[PDB]
Amino acid sequence: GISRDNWHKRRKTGGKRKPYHKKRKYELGRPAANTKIGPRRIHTVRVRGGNKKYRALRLDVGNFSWGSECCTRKTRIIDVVYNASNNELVRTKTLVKNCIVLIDSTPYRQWYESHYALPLGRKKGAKLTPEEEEILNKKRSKKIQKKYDERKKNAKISSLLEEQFQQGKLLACIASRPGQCGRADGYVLEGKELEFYLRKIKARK
Amino acid sequence: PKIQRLVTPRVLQHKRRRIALKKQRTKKNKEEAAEYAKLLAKRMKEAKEKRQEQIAK
Amino acid sequence: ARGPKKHLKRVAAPKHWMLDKLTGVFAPRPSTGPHKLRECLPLIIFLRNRLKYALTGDEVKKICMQRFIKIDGKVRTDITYPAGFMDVISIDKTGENFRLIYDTKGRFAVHRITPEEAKYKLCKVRKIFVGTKGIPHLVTHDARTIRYPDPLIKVNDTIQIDLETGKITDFIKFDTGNLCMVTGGANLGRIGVITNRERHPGSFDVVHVKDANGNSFATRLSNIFVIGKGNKPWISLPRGKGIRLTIAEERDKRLAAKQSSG
Amino acid sequence: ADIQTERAYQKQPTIFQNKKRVLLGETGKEKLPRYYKNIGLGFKTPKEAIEGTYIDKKCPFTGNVSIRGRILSGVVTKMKMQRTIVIRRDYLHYIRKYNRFEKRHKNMSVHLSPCFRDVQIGDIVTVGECRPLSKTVRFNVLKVTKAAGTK
RNA sequence: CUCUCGGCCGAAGCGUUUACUUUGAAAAAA
RNA sequence: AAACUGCGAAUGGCUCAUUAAAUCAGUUAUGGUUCCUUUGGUCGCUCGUACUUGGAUAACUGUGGUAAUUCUAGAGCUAAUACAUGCCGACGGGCGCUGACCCCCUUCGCGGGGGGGAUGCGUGCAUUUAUCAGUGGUGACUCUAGAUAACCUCGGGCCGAUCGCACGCCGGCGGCGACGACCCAUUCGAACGUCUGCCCUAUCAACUUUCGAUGGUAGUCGCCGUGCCUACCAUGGUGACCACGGGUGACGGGGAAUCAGGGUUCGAUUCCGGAGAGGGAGCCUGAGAAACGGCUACCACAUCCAAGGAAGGCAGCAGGCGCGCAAAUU
Repeated sequence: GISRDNWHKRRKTGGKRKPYHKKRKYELGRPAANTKIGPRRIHTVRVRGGNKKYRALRLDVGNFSWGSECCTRKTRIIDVVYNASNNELVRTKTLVKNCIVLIDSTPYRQWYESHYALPLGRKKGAKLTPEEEEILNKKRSKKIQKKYDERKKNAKISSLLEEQFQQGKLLACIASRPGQCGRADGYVLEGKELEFYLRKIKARK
Repeated sequence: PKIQRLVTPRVLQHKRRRIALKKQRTKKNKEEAAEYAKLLAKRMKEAKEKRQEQIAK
Repeated sequence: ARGPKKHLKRVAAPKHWMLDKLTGVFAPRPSTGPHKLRECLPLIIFLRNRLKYALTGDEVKKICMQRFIKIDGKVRTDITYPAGFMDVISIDKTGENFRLIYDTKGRFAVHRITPEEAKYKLCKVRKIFVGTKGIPHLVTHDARTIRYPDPLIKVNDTIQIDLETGKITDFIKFDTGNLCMVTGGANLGRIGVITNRERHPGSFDVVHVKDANGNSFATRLSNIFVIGKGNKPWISLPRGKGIRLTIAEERDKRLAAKQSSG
Repeated sequence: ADIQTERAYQKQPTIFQNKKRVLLGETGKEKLPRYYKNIGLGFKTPKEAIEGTYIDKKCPFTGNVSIRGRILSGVVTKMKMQRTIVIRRDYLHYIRKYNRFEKRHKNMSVHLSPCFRDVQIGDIVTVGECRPLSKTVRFNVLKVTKAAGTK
């Protein structure tokens, strides 16, 4: 029953308007269906023109983009760590746009060790199971043994990312509006944005 | 009664017809896109020949 | 209202249709089509009012329903189909062919034309865009989209459409010295040579036109239709040659043309 | 840090600022490329728009607005908000009966970009129409000329 | 009213900004 | 005939109660959005039972209830362009990642460089995110196209299980139509904005701001732009150039009466635009309605009743009562 008209306000001078019609249908607004963390549940809406809006109520996965490596994989959303509008939305674990989430780094770890042949996020004791020994210590051909070592020089990672790879949980920021498209996509936090939101979460407590 | 969902010679002819309209729509996309591939060659070669009189002079 | 209007009052009709006051409350209300409803002549007005073939708005139904009427070479069974500028009306049962061109006074005209000319029409290019795996398109003023155009066709030029196939044959570009017809405004239906085109970026281009007698006029750019390359029209012209007579000499023509009688 | 005063991260959204570099990139220079664009009606983009560090999504040289419609002018009266000022336009209204005019005025709230820094009240400013930026703001400041009592 | 170009003739710039006046084009039909 | 399905019923008609920068008029904008239809485009562009799929349901037959309604319940059949599910064909491939292996050149050799390649993975056009480079455009795009990595909603996104008429050509190959159909364009619009403009009143001079008032940031919602709304901030915004409040025997214009010239007054009323269907409010369906010759409430009236219930909305055309100085035919 919400109405997002402009005529229920005061004028710029401060005078109140006497209205000249009743609430029209194109002025409507619908309730906020806040997207929580759970197994997927979307409910389609019928909007103007007969089109569809995917009003998501629970979401569990969403594909994110490691920007500096051109790697887009579908991860598992874990948590909400910080929301820069309201902080009661963090204790309610609501997924909105531009909220910082914890994702699962395991699809990116499998891409990194497949593309660069370097162990990422392993402990110092380095218990290396044989099923990934064949991708970390493979048998290379004559032209491939130089190609992998040619890739291996610039295969460095900023150390703020590797501490997240140690525990398996990356920081990500949602860039799509889940209550309107039904998806929770986004990107992985890298660099200056990462060390901004890190100290925001640290000073939050 | 009138049997519906019967494989009538008319019914089978209609499936032949709209398959024939798929071939004609693929016929033109092979032939319309070839002529513009020819027409872009003249309008690229003439621009290249105009280039050689303004960069040289 | 709530949703679109389906009626047209008579006094609210376009002035150039020349519907009288006392025949009804309503006017024919053109169907949606290629032309704006202010810029068109419905097929009921061309048959009943102009040509005097029909006598009522039921005989236009009885004529169009025998499929006797082709508008741009396709048979039209809507009596309120908006025919507009440069549209060819082929009636084959009688043998006539018309083209809708404006005359010097801002209306349309019954312009009978030869069936050797009725195989083509001109259109004006309105927007050119690429898309769909890099395939270029035109959009003309009839909403005709002609994909794969010539790369030297740009906006505001004139193509020549073959009406049996739909394809472009040859074009004219927007330049000075080209023969143009004005298709809107107070200089509507006037034919002259493009003199000058003044640019107003963020507003409308003004295109100064020069008559064949020396009468200069100007319009906005959107009321400009390039008809010929140079001074030779690629279509025929009406009985008057697109040259507007002032009312004094328009009177002199009548009071001297009655003196040929006896 | 001289930009990030907010609670979310101020970032120019078109520019990717986490490109991977090599040892001549980390030792050479920490270079943030900036997004600027040309307003098409003969307004020069200031050098502050090309060299600044401010972030503004409604700046007409660096943000997401396009200037279309009427281009107007007015003089500054009150600069007491965040990034927006109040200009007053002065005009004469012809009264037909008396064959005379009368002084009239209307105010406009108008967005001032941070590239136009050191603007004092009482100088003429060109404004340009865009989409609604807030409830009362629909024009954006385009060039600032100074009052004749300057030097 | 002048500077860099195209075929002496057009672009582009103006000059401090306007009011005034004249022309133009746009202004539903009745 | 009936009934299912489709489409319309959102237009037209009526009235003028609201409403004073509101409506509206001229002027611009959508580079900030949706658009049934019409017209043009597109519709083997995707490499992975079909010579035809599945279950119901009316009309109909038959048995009933209730004082009563365009009220309906149960039983037996049967269709689809209703509701569903779902291939083949084009189809041979091609393009990107991989990549055992093989081959070639040079080097004494190491080494360096260049081709072919089985294996697996992903491939269109719409959707959503991120990154790269710079065919066509504008006055200016964060535009249009291109490339790359992925996603693609079970309340699913397209890729046709459809009807007709003439009949055929060498078991295949067919010609004209009718319905559909995602997306693009157009048409018809709608919406939200820009600038300028309106009657009387100061016995209305300060107003707005808890409860959004003006602005900033992040989002929610919405067709989209925005305090539209929410969180955190900043303390602003309008006012003798008459804000704010009250009034109007105020719907606004095109126009009408009078008039030397200037003016004054009227404009409910047949054209354009707004609003509203007794008063407020909320919805369903649909391209479009906050719809009233649609529904659900409440307040006000009021019809039938077997007292348990049922149905309403003439500011449509007629007509009636009331009102009044004041207005026509069921």
